[PDB]
Parts: sequence; C-alpha cells; structure tokens
Amino acid sequence: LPVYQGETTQTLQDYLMWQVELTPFTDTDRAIATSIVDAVDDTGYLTIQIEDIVDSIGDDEIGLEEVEAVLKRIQRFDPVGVAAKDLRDCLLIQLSQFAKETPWLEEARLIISDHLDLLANHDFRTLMRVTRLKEEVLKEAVNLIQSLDPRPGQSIQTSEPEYVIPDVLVRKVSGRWTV
Amino acid sequence: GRRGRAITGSNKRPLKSLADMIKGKQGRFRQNLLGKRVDYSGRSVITVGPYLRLHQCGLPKKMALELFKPFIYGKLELRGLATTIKAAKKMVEREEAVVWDILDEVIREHPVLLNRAPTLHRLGIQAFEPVLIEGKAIQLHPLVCAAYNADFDGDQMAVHVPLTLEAQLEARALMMSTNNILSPANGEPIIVPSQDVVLGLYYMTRDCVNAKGEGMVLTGPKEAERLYRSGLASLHARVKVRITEYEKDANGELVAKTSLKDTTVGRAILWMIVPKGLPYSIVNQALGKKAISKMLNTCYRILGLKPTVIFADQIMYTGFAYAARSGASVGIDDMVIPEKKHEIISEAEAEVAEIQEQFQSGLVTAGERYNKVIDIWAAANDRVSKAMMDNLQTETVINRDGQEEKQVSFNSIYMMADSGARGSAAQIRQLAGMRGLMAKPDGSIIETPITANFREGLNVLQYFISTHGARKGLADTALKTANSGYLTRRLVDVA
Amino acid sequence: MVYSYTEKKRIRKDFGKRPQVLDVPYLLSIQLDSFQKFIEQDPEGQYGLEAAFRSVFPIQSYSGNSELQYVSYRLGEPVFDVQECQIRGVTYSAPLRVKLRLVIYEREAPEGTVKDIKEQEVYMGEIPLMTDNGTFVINGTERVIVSQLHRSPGVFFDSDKGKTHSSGKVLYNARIIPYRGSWLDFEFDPKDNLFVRIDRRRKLPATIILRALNYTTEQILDLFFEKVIFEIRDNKLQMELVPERLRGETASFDIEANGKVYVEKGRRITARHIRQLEKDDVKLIEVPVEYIAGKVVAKDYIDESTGELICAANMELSLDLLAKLSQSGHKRIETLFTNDLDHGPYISETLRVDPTNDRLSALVEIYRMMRPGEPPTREAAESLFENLFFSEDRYDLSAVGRMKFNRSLLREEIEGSGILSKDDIIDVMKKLIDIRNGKGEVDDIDHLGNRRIRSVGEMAENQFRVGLVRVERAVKERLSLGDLDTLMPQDMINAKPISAAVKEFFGSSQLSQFMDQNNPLSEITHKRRISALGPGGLTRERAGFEVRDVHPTHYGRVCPIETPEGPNIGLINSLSVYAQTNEYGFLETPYRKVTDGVVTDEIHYLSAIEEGNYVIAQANSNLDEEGHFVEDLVTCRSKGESSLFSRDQVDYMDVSTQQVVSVGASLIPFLEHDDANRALMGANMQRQAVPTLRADKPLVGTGMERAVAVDSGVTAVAKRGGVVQYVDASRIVIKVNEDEMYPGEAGIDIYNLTKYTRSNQNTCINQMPCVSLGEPVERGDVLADGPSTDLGELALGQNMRVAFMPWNGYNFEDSILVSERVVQEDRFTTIHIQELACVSRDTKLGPEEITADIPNVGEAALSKLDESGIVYIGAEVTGGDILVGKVTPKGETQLTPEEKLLRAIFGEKASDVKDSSLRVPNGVSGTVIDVQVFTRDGVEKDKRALEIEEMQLKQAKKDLSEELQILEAGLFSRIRAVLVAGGVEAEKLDKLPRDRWLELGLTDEEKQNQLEQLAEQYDELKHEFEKKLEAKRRKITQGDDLAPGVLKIVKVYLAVKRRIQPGDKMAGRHGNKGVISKINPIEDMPYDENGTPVDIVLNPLGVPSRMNIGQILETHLGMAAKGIGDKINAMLKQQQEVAKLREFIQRAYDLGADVRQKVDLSTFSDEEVMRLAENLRKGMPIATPVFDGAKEAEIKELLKLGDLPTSGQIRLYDGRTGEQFERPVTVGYMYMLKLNHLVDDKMHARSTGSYSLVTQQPLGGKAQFGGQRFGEMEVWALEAYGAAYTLQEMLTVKSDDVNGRTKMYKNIVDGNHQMEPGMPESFNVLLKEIRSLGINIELED
Repeated sequence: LPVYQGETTQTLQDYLMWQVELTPFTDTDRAIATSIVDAVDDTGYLTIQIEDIVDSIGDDEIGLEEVEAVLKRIQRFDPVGVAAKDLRDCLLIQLSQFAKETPWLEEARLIISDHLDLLANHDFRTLMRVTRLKEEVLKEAVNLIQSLDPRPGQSIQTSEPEYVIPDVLVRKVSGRWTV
Repeated sequence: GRRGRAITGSNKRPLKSLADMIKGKQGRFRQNLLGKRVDYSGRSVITVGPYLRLHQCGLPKKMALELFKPFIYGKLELRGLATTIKAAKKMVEREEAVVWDILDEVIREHPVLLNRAPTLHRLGIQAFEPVLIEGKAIQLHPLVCAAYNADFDGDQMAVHVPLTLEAQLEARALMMSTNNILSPANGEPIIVPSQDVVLGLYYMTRDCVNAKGEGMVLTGPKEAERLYRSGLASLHARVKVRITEYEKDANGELVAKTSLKDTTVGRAILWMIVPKGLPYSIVNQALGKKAISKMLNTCYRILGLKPTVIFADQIMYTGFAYAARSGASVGIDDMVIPEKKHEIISEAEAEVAEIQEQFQSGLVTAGERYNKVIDIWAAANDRVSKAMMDNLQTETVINRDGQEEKQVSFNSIYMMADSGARGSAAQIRQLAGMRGLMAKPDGSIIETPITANFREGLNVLQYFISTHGARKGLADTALKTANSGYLTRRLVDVA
Repeated sequence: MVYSYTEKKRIRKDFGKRPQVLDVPYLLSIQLDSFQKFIEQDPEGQYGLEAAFRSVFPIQSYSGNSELQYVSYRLGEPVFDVQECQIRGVTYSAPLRVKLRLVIYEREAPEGTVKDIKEQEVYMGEIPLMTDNGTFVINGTERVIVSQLHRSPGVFFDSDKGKTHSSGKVLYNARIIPYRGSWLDFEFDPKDNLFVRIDRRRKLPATIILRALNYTTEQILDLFFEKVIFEIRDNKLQMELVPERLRGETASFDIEANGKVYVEKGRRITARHIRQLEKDDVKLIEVPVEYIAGKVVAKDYIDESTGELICAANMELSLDLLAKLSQSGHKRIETLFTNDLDHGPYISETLRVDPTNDRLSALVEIYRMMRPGEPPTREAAESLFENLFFSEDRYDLSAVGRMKFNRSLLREEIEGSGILSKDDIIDVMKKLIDIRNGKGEVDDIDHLGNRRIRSVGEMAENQFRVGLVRVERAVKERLSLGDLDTLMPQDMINAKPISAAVKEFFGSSQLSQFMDQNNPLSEITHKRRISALGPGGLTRERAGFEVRDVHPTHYGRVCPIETPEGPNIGLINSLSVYAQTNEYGFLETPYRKVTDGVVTDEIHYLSAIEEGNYVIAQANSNLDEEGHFVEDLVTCRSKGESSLFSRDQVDYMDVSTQQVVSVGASLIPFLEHDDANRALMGANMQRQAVPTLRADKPLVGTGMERAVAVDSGVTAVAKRGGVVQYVDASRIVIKVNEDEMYPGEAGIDIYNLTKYTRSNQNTCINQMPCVSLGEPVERGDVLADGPSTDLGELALGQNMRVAFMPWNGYNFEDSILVSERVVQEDRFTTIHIQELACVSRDTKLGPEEITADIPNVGEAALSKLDESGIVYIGAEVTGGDILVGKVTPKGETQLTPEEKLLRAIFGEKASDVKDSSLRVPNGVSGTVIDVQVFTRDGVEKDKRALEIEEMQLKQAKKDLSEELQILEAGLFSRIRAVLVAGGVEAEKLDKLPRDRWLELGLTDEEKQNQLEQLAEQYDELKHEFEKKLEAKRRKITQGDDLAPGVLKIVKVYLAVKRRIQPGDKMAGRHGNKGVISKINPIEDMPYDENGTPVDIVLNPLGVPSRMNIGQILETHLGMAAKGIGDKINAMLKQQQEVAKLREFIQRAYDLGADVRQKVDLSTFSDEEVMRLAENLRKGMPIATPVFDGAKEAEIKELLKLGDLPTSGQIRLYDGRTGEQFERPVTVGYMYMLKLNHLVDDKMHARSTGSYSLVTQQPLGGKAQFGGQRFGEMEVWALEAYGAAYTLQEMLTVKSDDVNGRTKMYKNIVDGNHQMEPGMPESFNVLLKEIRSLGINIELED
C-alpha cells in the first residue's frame, strides 16, 4: 500500500511510456518518446505537438527531425495510433499497418490522403467526382475507414473520469420533486 | 500512543495516529514476508520417470514454453521467424512447429530446477536436464524419490529457471543431482535404490533349491540367451561359470582373472552389468538392499562418480526388468498361519485363571495378579512369535534327490521381508497370528489383549481401542512439525 | 423369499451368516424429529414454539394495567415449490402469524379489564421449511448444520490437579456448567482451602459466600463441623468419646474406658481396644487437658455473668482461657472432632481466611469482585447477588440440568428449576470436602453420560426465544409508555428482528454449511456428522488431546473408524447403525434382552450410565435356536470389563454387528481383513468421489447400498402407486390403483425430475429412469436413478479387471497404469458443471443492458450472442467467447469537433457505450447446460426471457391440462352412462358429445335432473381449471426481484466433460489409491492364457506395504463374480434353456454357508428369470456383512465352481515381448474410483501475470497466473545451497516491483541475462522512510 494503479499492459498512456521503455533507445530518444506520450490528451492523440515540447525544453540538441523520429518509433506500439498528433496520419498509419491484402485498400488510402473534407460533408457525389472513384465501389473502402478504430489512444485514454458536484439532489420522492 | 487515544472518525479503532505512524506494524513481519515471498514463476508436478535416467527429468510440454516465450520470441527473431515482436506474439498464439523446434533447441541447452513443497533437507531441490513431456504432471527419476521426501502422492513441485548465466553455472555445477550423490548431512551415500529395484536384484541372485538345468555350466555370453528363451533360470542353483573380472590391482590399472564359479543365471548376469573394480564375489551374494548400499559405497570409494551414476541407472533399469520378469504375486495363501497357537493361547489362557484364582484366592493382589497375567501373556506372545517365525521361516519342502529341500520359500510375506523392501515380520505377526498387547487408552494398558488376525478378523474391542493410537500418532506428528520448525529456525538464526 | 419387485430384477448373493434381526432405520429421522417437534403444535408448551412462545408471551406495562398475550399461531404455507425456490434461488421458508391479545385494563379496578385488542394476528418473520430430505434452501443454497454435542449442564466433581498442581498436591475442584447463567467453580488450593470463582474470575473466600447468604458463622461451623459435647464439669476434663465415633488414634495418656483403662497410655489404637470401648458402656471418660489445648472452641460462648466474647468461635481452646470459660462461661463447651485421619476442616481454615464476617461485607466483596468499581449501596450488591444465580429469569439453566444436579446430589426428585439453591451449594461444598477427604470418584467428560447432544430444533427454539426476549422488552416498554391506547397489538411487534435472527442462525452458523452430495453416501455422511466445535463443546482447535481419544463410553455410540484425518481429528463423530437418542440430550443404543439362557428378541436402547450396570453379551455370540447359549463361558462386558461370563451372567444381548460402526464404514467389505490406519484412510477416501458417466454397480457388495440409496433421498420413490402408465424421459405418469387411489383423487402420479444439475459439488446431477411403461408397480418402489446409482444400489465405483504385480518400474507404489481399452471403454468420464452470471448494475450514467451492441466488437463475437446480448442454446463455446453483451453507460462530452468528425465518419458509438459484455473465461470452454434471467420489478424486458417464460408456462399448462382432460373424460363417460338405455346409442355420443343429447329424455325426470347436475359439475370444473390456468400463468410470469444495484441478472451455466489424462487419481475401497502414471498401447498389456489383456497393474510391493487382506480378497471376489457372469453370458450366447440356467443359478446362489434363504423357479417367473438373467449378464452380485462375510474356503469352492483356480493364481503372456512369466499370479476385478482433486485442476503456471493492489505483487482472489510464493524454510535452504546469484535473483526478480521488470525483459531479449544489485528497492524505500531520512548515518562505501 505504497501507491495505487489501474489496468496495466493496458497501462494507459503509461503503458505507451513503458513500451517506449520496453524498447532499445538512447536517452534523447526515450526523453522525446516520453514527451510525446505525456503530451497525449484523453482522446489518445499527442496532446502537445513537437513544437510545444521543443519550446518547453528549449534544447537545440532535441530537434524536429529527432523528435519526429522518436515519435514515429512510438507511432504504433501499444496500441496502434498513439500520440496521434491530430489523428489523420494516424489513420494512414493504421491503414498501412493493416495488411494491403484488404480489398479496396487503394481507394480507402486515396480517400484518407486528401479527401477528408469531401467525406466531412457526407458528399459522396463530390467524392466520386473528385477522386473519380467507381460509385458505391468506394463504399467498402469508406466503411473500412469508418472502422479504423479512432481514438485507439482514447480506447484507453477516454478513461475520461466523470466529475459532478451538484449542490442539491432532487429525489422526486413520490412526485413533487423533493429537493 | 503514550497518552490518550485519538480515534478515526466513527472508527472506534484509533486512526493510524502520528504516534504509532512511525511503526508500520507489518514492518519486521513485512520484511519476514519478503524473506519468504515470490509471485508467478511457479511450477509443481507429480509423475514417475520410467525412462529418463538420472541426468534428466520430465517437464510437461503444456506449461512448457509458457516460460520461454521471451526466449521463444528471441530465437524466432534470431531465426528471423520473428521479424516483429508482435509478429512473434501472433505466431506464438498460432503455435507453429517452428515454435516447438525453437523451444526444444533452447531447452536442449537449458536445464531446469525442480523442488519439493514442504522443505526439510538440501535434497529438496535438484537440477535436471528437462525433457519435454506430453503429460500434465512432471515425472521425476525414481532415483531421488527419497531425496524429495515424498512418496508418489499428490504434490505440485517448484520450477526454477537460471536466467543469469551465473545462475545456470551454479545450478548445473552445485544444484546438480548428478553432483549430489551422498547424504551431505552424515555423508551417507544418498543414492540408494529403496524401491523394488533391490527386490529384483535379490530375486536375480536367488534359487529355491535347483531349477531346470541347475547343473548347466557355461562362460557368460549367452546365459541371458538361454534364460530369456529356455535352458536355465535364476531360481536355478549351482551353475558353473567361468568369470572374467578385471580388478584395478595395479596403481590405477586393472588386470583380469578367469574363474569358473558355480552360480545361477541371475547372479552371473548381474555380474556383467556391474562396473569393473570389485571382485565378482562382491556381487556373488543374495544381493541384499543393505548389501546393495554396501556395494554402492564400495564403488564410490574405489571407482568414482561417473561410473557410479552409470551403474545406478543401469541398476534401476535392470531391477525393473527382473521385477517384470518374475512377477511373484501375493494372495491369502501366501500367508499361512500356524495353528499351534490355537492350543498354546488356550494353554496360556488357563494360566491367567490361576492368577485370577490367585486373584480369587487373595494371594495375587490387583497389581500382582495383573503382573502375573501380563507376564503370562508376554511369554505366550514370544512363544507364538517364535512359532509363527518357524511356520514362516525357511520352512518349506521342495522336490530334490533327498525329497527334502528346506530352503527359502515363496510365501509372499516371507520373501518380501527377506528383501526388506517394505514391512517386515512385525506386521506379519498380526497378519496371521496376534498383534500383541496393543493396549493404550492414553498411557494405561487395558486388561484384555488382542488375540485375532487380519487373516482372522478381530473382536469388537480390539479394533475399538487400536484406532486411538493411530489418531494420537497423527496428532503428535502434527504438533511436532511446528516445534521442530521453530527450533531449527532458532538454530539457523544462531547459525 | 422376499418378492422385492423393485429388486426382482437384481438379486445380490448373500454372505452374512448372522441372521439380521433389526433392519436399517430411516437413519435421517434424527434431525427430522427435531424439526417436527420444533414445529410441533404441542398441546403443552414443552418443545418448539409451544414452550418458547409462552416463555416470553406475557408482556406487561410498568404498572400500566396493560397486558399482552397470544391466542394461537398459524404458520404460513411456503410461497413456491422447492424446485421453484431453487431456480429462483430464494430462501424457502414458511410465514407465521399468531393471533395476538392486547388488553387495556381500567385503572383503580383490580384486573378490571376495559378493552381487548385480541383481534390482530401478528406476523413475526418467516420460518425456513426444512426439506423432507432434511436439507435447506438457505438463500436458495442447500445447506445443512452439523449436529451439536457438549457437556450436559450440572456440577462435575473434577480433579484439576496432578502436574497442574506443580506442588505434588491433590486438588478437589468442581465446575458447574449450567445450561444458562454464570458459571461457578470451587477449587481446592494447596493450602486445603476452598476457593470460589464465578465466570472464571478471581478466587473468593470459602466462608464469604456462606456469610453473604444470610448464614451465620455459627450456623456455618455447626453444619460443616461435627461438635462434641465435651461435658467437663467441675474440671473433670471428661469427654464423651465413642470408640465407634472416634478411634484409630494411639491413646497417648489418660485413656480409661468405663473405669478400668482399656487403652493404655501411649498405646496405639487397637481394633480390640475400640471394640471393647464400644461394647463396654463408655461414659464421659477423663481425658488429658493437653487434648483441650489442641481443641478449638466450636461455639462462640459467653461468660455466665457477662456476655463476653471469651473463647470465640473457631478459636483453639487455651488452658488459661479454659479456666476462664469453665468458671465464667459454663462447664460443658461445644468443641469439634478434627479427625484429620478421617476428615479435615478445610473451611474453618478458610473461615479465618475469609476477611468478611458480616453478610453486607460478604455481599460487597462479591460486588467488588464482579465490578471492580461501582461499590454497591447495600442494594446493588444484594440485587446483583440475587440476579447472578438466585434469579429464575437470569440463570434458568435447565430441567435436564436440574435432573443432573439432583442425581449428583442423589436427590431422588430430579425435576427442578433453572435457578440455584443454597442447600444445593451447601451440598456441593460438602461433597467437595468429602471427596477431598475421600468419598467418591471424580467426573469424566469423556464418558458419554457427561455429555448431552443438541439438534436443530433445540437451536431454532433457542434462537427464537432469544429474539423474542428483546422484542418482549420493547413490548413492555411500549405498554408502559402511552398505555392509554386501544391500538392493535403492533405497538412494538417487529417482524424484522425475528426474521433476521432466524435467517442468521439458519445462515451464519458454524454447524451450517453448504451441502456435499459428492456421493449420495457422501451426502448422507455429511448429514449425520457430530462435532464439538461451535457454540459450546470445543472452543478452539487447541486445548485438548484426550478430548480426541477413543472414549470407552462411546463403544456403541460413535463410529470408530470414520473421522477427519486432518487437524479436525477427534472433533468428528458418526452415528452407528441403530443408535437411538435418549430423553433429554443423549443417545441410546438398542440391544436385545438376554434373559435366562435365551436372548429376548426384545431390545432396549440404552445409554452409557445404564450400560455400566448390566452385562451385555457380544453380538457374534453363537446362540441356540431357542435363544439359549451353546457355549457357557461368553465374553460379556458389564462395566467396561468384558470377560468370559456365565449364561446367567449376561443381562442383555447386542443388537447387530453393524451396531458398532457408522454406515460410512458399512460400505467397505472384508475390513475384518484390514488394518485400522488404512481403515480410517479408506473411510475418509470414499467421501470425495464424484459420479461417473456410466453407472454400474461394482461387483462386490456389502448389502447397504440399496437401503442407503433409499435413504439418500436422491432417487425417485413410488408413493402409493399401482401401475406406471405414461413414462416420458422427464414425465412419469403412474396409474395408482383404486385401492391405492384415494377417493377424491384420480389415482395418477406425475413425476418430473431435473436433468443435469450443476451440483453443490459442481458436478452433474441426473436421475436415470428404470421403468418403461404400463407395469405393476409397488408403492415404495424406486423410479429414477440419481448419480452413481445402478439397479438401485449405490455404486460410486466400477469393477475393472486388474492384477497386482510390478512391471518395468513404470508404475510407482502410489502410481497406477490403466490399459488403453479402458480409456476407450468410456470409463470414469465425468460431466463437470461451470457457470457465469451478470447483473444489470444500472448506473446514474445509465443502466447497462444486454443487447450484443458491444462497442468495438468483431462480427464473429457478435455472431454467437442472440439479440438480447445473451446467446441461444445448444452448441459449444471455445476460448474466451463473449456470452452476454452488457453496455456500461459512459459520460458525454462537448461538441468535440474531432469526435464530431469521427461520428460523421464512423458514428453509432460516440464513446457512449463501454463494452461490459460477458465473455468466456480463459481456459474455460465446452458445451452449455442452461441460462436464466431474473429481472427486478419495474424492468420487463423479456427480450428472450419471454421464450423461457413461454417454455415454463407451456410445461405448466401441459401438466394442468392432463388432470382436466381426465376429469372431462370421466364426466363424459358418466353422462353417456346416464343417457344409456334411454334410446341413445353410443355411436351418437361418439359422433359428438352434445351433452348426452342435452337430456334427451333417457328418463326425462332423473336423466334430465342428472344431466343438469352433471352440467353444473362440468361447468364448475371448467371454471376451476380456467382459474388454475390463469393463476399459473400469473405465477410463472410473476417475474423476479433483483437487488437495487442490478436491474436484472442473467446466470448462464455451461457443462464441460472430462476424461482421465496423464495425472489422474484413482482410489480403492481398501484405501489403496494411485496416480495415473503411464498407459501404453493395449498390446503392451500382458496377455492372458485366453489372451485377455489385463487393464490395471497394481504394485505387489505396494500391496505388501498396504498389508491389506481385503485387497486380495477383493481380487478373489471380483474374479469369482466375473467368472460367474462369464458362464451366464456364454449360456446366453448359447441361448440355453431357461430351466438349465435356472438350475445353474440356483446352485450358485444357494452355494456356500447358511446366510439367507432363496430359491428361483418358484418365485422368479421365467420372464422374471429371463429379465434378471439379462440384467446379471456380466457378473455375479454378492453382499456380505461388515464383520460377518463369507469364508475364504467358500471363496475357493466358488472358484472351483466358477471354473477358476482355488488359489486364483494363473500364468500370463507378456504384452511387449510375449515371454511366459514364471510364478503364476492371481488376478481379479477390483473396484476403482477417482478422486475429486483433478490433474487439470492442479495444473497451473505463470512467469509474468497481473499484480494485486497491495505491495505491487500478483494476487486479488483470482485463479489467474497463480504462483505459490517462495518459502521461508525454502529460502533458508536456498541460502544453504550458497547459490548467492540464484538467491539474489529470486529476491531480485521473483516478486512484485515491476520497475526493473523492464530492465530484465530488455536484458533477456538482448540475451544480456544481467541484473544490477542496486538496493532492496523497498529498503531504498525504507530509506525514503528513515524516520523520513531521520536515520541516514548510512556510510555507503
């Protein structure tokens, strides 16, 4: 009873920090992976970008290339798409890590590249006209994109706790709501 | 904690005050728990190794590789089969043949340590070269069965893996059972077949009077050829045989000598299985279990460790072989009760009446009459023991030229006690004759004694009273394990 | 010849020569009568509710002229069915309500009653209805309470000395254990002083209690000490000495006997001198004044002139004070005897030791002792003293305790009150003093007469009265305050405390525990246990070793071989064959009267106390057919000393050979050929068994199995039945004959058994039917065969062919080998039962419901669960398959533009439903037995529960419709008969009912009237049936009620099978057990002469180590039975004539010694003979008595008759190399059975698992990655190895701090295999401590 803990190996953001500590890396690579992991919000994405970490550190040795490399080594370890840093390239990473043998994968990748805006308005006609995709044949790719496991981080990081301190309770005790 | 007792809110037990806060309560007890604590890394198994000579033990394949999964993935990456560690995890979840091959190859160089749950002697843990097993409970070489201080009863054993290279060096060097030979406590050679291996060794060098082809004379290469098919038996006597024994007479050098000693099939055969140095006459015996120990001791004195291991393993094997060969069943008739006591006890019975008559005459007081009855019963018991011994000694008639061959019979109790593997004449006394006095409620001795047999049943009261003794014995064992542990604890604390 | 139609198919051969006189009793009525009496509406209040209610029934106000009474109590009937409560899981009980009586009496009127409120029956909780098998349904759960035994209330004159004295002195201590109230002890200190203690408190002066109880010191001395006149007038110094009264003391001087000195001075007391002094009239003889010095003044006398205290009480007479008393006091002064040779005051020494001489001072000493503070005020001491023992309402021990106290005081009247008596205390002190001087023998708790037993009814009544006391207190308080009320008798009538107490006593009790039906024999044995531990008897596992010995007073009281082999040894006792209970709390064993040579067939159940008087002959006493005795000198016991005694020396005859041991022993046969240690071993071993997939009677029997199964209450019995008409594999319809069909009943019994029930031992419960259709069935006939039942006999084990001989050292003494065919022979297959329940656990965030809408769920996962989240019924499940999909509500968020985009892309999730699905456990897979959903009121989903409700309602309707259809058919037949011979043909009525042509006019006066009456009856029957159907639908659809947290619960149970494997554990009734070691191909089995390859190889050396003749005896008996069955089956294949087989079987069964009379071809019809022979087509059934089995000579003759060797030995052909093996061996078929401990259950492994909440180590009441932690003895030994590296790893890897776990994993993956010494990371944490680093002198070097 020194301290307390929750799910592990499955250890939440700290599980990502441990899987980073579970791989061979130097002091700077581990530090940058820890900056990526600790700067992850309740949605699972990298809460603070590389620029924020560089500014807080103020270290010229830690660079954008080194930070990006350390984060890409930590892009998909536990689970896939952690510190997503605005999940979208996280979706591309999930698609690429997923086997290319999946059908309509080319259409899904083409849509996920730069056709996010067209899918945002649910304009299938605009998407078909722009990407020139076969109508309703891109539907399998779109459905697969729907099942891309967003918030793979939030899957654990959405452990978002519930907070409420109501100043009173209305029991509605047999009607006439009893405050 | 010195004054007052400020308590936790609504908790009559005081809050863990900043007066006793410095004390953790568990503190030393928590450290003691740390002294004897672990987590996961558990084993336990319960089976016998008919195969797998001393330099081995059986580890079931199931919980196997539940351990070396790190080693499995490491090899698979090293073999290139695990390009990715998660790929390794997926492949391990698939249990490919390459997984089993990697597990075997890694274990092929990786032995393990197995240990007993209740802990008494240093012999409770041993190191063996694991062999994969398609079973559920680990099979241990019947070699160290005693060294485990268990008896093929239900128990889970502990499994240990030497993760450090130094750990492996220490276990294979020090924790080696192939290193642990003699009982290091008193120095007595621990490695001693106490199971029917000795029984077969004895039955091999044994002969009722003279079997078929008793007079056959030979040289050695084909005695087993005849015995396996036909021509001679071990129960044969006086079979001449030229014996080639090389003894290390020269300083570190042996010279052979050719004899023509008469023997049986079994003794001559076992002579071949033996190591070199000792004379064949050292084998030429009935080959007793203590004699087996004596031979083992002499071997360890003369030869060394490796030949000793080889001889012990071959001995376990050959003992099982002969035991399967002879069979030697047991039945009710294998116990034959002498009828003489049927009169003698009656005679002894009359004596008590006289004491009772003396007790009735007032000449024998309560103590005096009781002592007279006890002495009469004890004398009757000794006489009945002698009579039963005679009826169960080498008291049998065998076909011979003289039509009288009084030799070692084949009554199950008698031959079994002759080898000494388990039980003796003490239980055989109640097996057919009486169990003796057997009177002890707590410390006192009851009047009427037990004149009955488990070949003849018993009266109500004999059984009615006998069970308190076994109950007390179990209770004493229970009460005494704790005191012995506390004592040895204090000792080691001193030590 | 017994018909035994239920046993007509199967007749087990007898071997019991002794003609049984007493049959086995119900053996379960012991608890049953207890519950009956506790729930007995007894006309007199003596037991159960009748005594308990009136005990606290009257509640009176504090002079409020208000009283409370009860008229009569009626117990509410059970709400549901036993199966209904079990399926619901509800605690089956019975309500209660007692017509109360509250009376308000007008003041100033002597009992002038003003009003009565004796009009409200008040319900106080509900009474748990005990099962007809005596079980309970505690919260649904089948629990039984172990029988209680303690010391009977009363005074025991203990010794309490010996080494405990530690001074070489003999103590005389007496302990009073009243059935209620404080306890008392009177010890004898080494100073010959009596010490009184109450409630095991500090000792008190002997004379303090007497003085406190209004008793003068003069009265105490006069009662305690004998007073001599000592009439010394005019300084005569003449004492009235009687040589009979005082003698045995050497006459020192001044010894004269009626003038002439018969005893010389300095002369030893002579028996001749005493006789002469008694015979010669001995008057007041002059005695030396020196004897006056040793004398102590008996009475506190005063001078004749002045009331001076000269020569006070208990004062030794002084010669100077002697003159003062003689001149001033009087001439004759009371003295004492002080015959220290024959007596000892022990109280006068304590009287002076007593510091309190006044009654008030003595009472205040008691108050100070009981309460160290709060000194009394001459009223607190008196009130406390009165309430301690002299209060009938505060001590109230017992009337049985009163009887014991009367007997110990030799008081002929034994009926007394629970309160104490001062005369009783005086008698107790006198008895203690006499025993100290020598008057009798000390008590013996180990003797059965010193112990009384208590059953369930007594405990229930005690709990009821205890709960009633507190409620009556509140009732009296409510009557005292505000008595001016005409309210109903519910002012303080609270049912909740009574119900809670009843539940807790039934629920939370040491005796009470979940039932163990592992064997129905195991069930019955667990049912009848007797233990001293619990509320009384044995307080702790310690504090006794002679308490656990073989007590002589339980020779015919407790089972001698069956008891726990663990630490609870001794604490467990089992009732024998025919033990009966005594009157109050004891038991009595029936024994035949032995009167004048012949032994009277009449028997009497006698207890230990009466037993020590009469001489009881042993059972195995050969007696004449006249009852007379063949042998004159017979070993008989009268007072624990059995020896040869005359035919006129025996007083009673025993009951039976089985009368000594419990039935748990009765199963084991041929144990007369066995040792005691192995006997108890096997006796315990029989318990832990589980039924097999196949149920066949093991060949060798003892005769107890069929009767035991009858008493097991697990099979199906036929109560008042004549012929079984419709038999479904769940529904048995028996047409009870009109003789057995009572009027107002059709005469049809419908029986529905349960199939495949998850056992209390988690096994499978199944009843196997035996009756097919349309057969003459007797009332009291077996119907369905539960677990381990075969032909109506308890068979928890199967006779497999085997031999005991070593082979290839493959099988150890405790390791067994089974041949491969037997594994193929489906033997020992087991149907294990598992379960898994979920609760709705509705939250404020939202209820969790089951709909298979698991967030992030693969299709195959949802491809098993049915629509309601739960799945359908009938296939299997593998791995950790998800069963029921509950969805835990999750909290909401803001507009969340990224999450909004995801919802527009994926959606249908919104992170709102957390997967709370039920999934299969790891390592858990197999077929599924059944599911059930209980939904609380207010939730009526019934998404698939409507299917289950429909199934249940359809079964219920199918049942209710059969009776209605039969009634309608009977009414139609009656109507057709009414219109018969009235111009109406049966063809027209057959065409249509038409109500017998609607009173067509068969008679037009009575036919019309009879038709009207029959129509009225039919309409009434239809209305009743419709009401029954509506009510049944309402009850079936009545729904469940769940706890506040869970809206609904869905419990699913899956049954997984299991066959033996590497690591199985078989057992033998000869206590020989074994581990499944190695099974080679069936070819490897040695081939018989006929090539029959043996199955099980036993250890001959192990059999010698076992030294049990019964094993070999089992071998021979099984061999004979198998041979007999073999000849029978050969004749059947030969299809020989039924007559020839009848002759052979009659020769076989009648073969052997005289045991029982039977002959076929006269009772067995050929079809009955054919049915039985087809039944016994594979063995010979035989039964033998426990100590009176057959003779080995009979066995050899049978082997000759069975075409088998009399010795049984036979050669064998090897199964591997096929060499003939010398020394022909005997083989047979020994019964084998498996142990509850399972190899798969034992198997466990872990290298990296999940840690628990305390100290970062792995744990948490979960059987996942379990791993015994290292041992302290093991750690010491490991250090002794000196493997400092290995030990340093075990303390450096093997535990909890996952901090260096990452380093270890990285090193191992790199193959580095390296560690850093660092610090006990936890001692580095202890530095974190260091009085907060306060102690850091740490000179790290």
